Amino acid sequence: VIHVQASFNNTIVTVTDVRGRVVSWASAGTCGFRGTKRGTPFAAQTAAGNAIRTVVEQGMQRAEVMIKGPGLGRDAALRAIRRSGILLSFVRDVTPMPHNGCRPPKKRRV
RNA sequence: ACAGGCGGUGGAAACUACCAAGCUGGAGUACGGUAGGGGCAGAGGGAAUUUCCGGUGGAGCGGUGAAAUGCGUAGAGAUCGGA
Ligand SMILES: [Mg+2]
Repeated sequence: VIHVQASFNNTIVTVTDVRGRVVSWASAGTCGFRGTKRGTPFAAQTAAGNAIRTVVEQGMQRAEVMIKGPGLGRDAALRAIRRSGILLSFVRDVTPMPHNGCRPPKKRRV
């Protein structure tokens, strides 16, 4: 399984088995980016490549991607995962869905 | 003098009012149907978030017009499971 978390400030990529035990991970920050460059779609490509490249070597051709949240790199990360030597079954997005649960913050003025 | 005010007196009875009977168009009751987050009170339900418990794993996470404070190898964030 390949959990990916998209956002405007960073994109995280954690790999794990079906049982939920991580084997490796890497984000835009670990790759070398910092600040606003992390949220760019290009950083998601390079961040996804470094995390999955070690996994393709250790067998496990099967994979499932779990997208979580918005961002510019969520679509670019698919090109990184697709541009690889692995198949995949699910392309589902495990996003939260609050039914008017809590109070969000106030709107920004600037 | 007119106009106007007060009081008395004899007449007219539409209108306002009074008195005696009538009607139902306004209003209301009894019925028979009907929609709705009307209100009060008591039970039931799920996600989401937060904290704690552990497992996995190892360096960033998070934030900004840019940055830092801050959280983190005393194991964060992420990822399954549970209260
Ligand atoms: Mg008369």
